[PDB]
Amino acid sequence: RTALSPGVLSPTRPVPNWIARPEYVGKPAAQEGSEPWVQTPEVIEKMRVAGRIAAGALAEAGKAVAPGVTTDELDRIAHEYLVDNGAYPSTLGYKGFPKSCNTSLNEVICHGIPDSTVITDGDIVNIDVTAYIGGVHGDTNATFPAGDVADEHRLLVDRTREATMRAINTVKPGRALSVIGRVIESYANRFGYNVVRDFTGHGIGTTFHNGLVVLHYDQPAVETIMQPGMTFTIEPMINLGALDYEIWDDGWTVVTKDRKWTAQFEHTLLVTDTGVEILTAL
Ligand code: MET
Ligand SMILES: [Cl-]
Ligand SMILES: [Co+2]
Ligand SMILES: [Co+2]
Ligand code: NA
Repeated sequence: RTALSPGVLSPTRPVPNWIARPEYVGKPAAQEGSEPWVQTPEVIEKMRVAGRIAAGALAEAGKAVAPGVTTDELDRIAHEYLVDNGAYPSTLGYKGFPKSCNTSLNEVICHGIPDSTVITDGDIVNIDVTAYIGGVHGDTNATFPAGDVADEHRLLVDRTREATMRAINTVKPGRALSVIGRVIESYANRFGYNVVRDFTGHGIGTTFHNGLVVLHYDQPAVETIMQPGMTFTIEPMINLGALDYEIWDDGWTVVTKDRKWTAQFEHTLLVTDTGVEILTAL
């Protein structure tokens, strides 16, 4: 299997005018990074809607992953599901991003752009979908096997899913946020994998990325304590090889320098009065 290189994009996909756009669409930048981390009950309930829709789009696009399918096609499918459900694809026009989801194959860590790239037998394909509806965002991602995937890569996918779920299970009010990355890194190390450091989870709500950072490695110097009504993502990227990476000239696609493959899963979470709720649930 060759290393990937950039392909070419299809034209911007339309969205019905009556689906509300985020404030940033049609601007070079968004207004974000200073929003309260704790959401109102109003916003939380709206985030359940957005999260369900994003989860559905993810699942629909996932079902389409097969050898010979292009990553643009996956984007068409995600896009159409969002629009059929009255949601806007948050990534479309975000910081100029040209598509409605991110599609990251093999050595791509994250933020791949859907394009002419053809899925080859044996690939692993992350699809990352964010829905904006009712003035709020819901963000989820999963890595899917395409055709006859090697056991090594099947296990990498399955263990990254399980790392993510284990971390989710530790979310609790009154507990340090740092527990999340402790758990992920412990589980990744169990199976000799390496957790990506420079890319993190994030607070999300009325804005796509607020100032809250969720580390996916063990960093106990973080003092933040989880509180009820906080909303954020857990989205670890887990590598078979070294952490070193490059960013392509598109400014988005992040790739391992050694070209070994890497998997990711993501949910949007709520800290409740006593525990957690996965908002991006089918
Ligand atoms: C083009 S922005 C993609 C952002 C991504 N969905 C995230 O989880 O942050
Ligand atoms: Cl890193
Ligand atoms: Co995402
Ligand atoms: Co995210
Ligand atoms: Na990857």
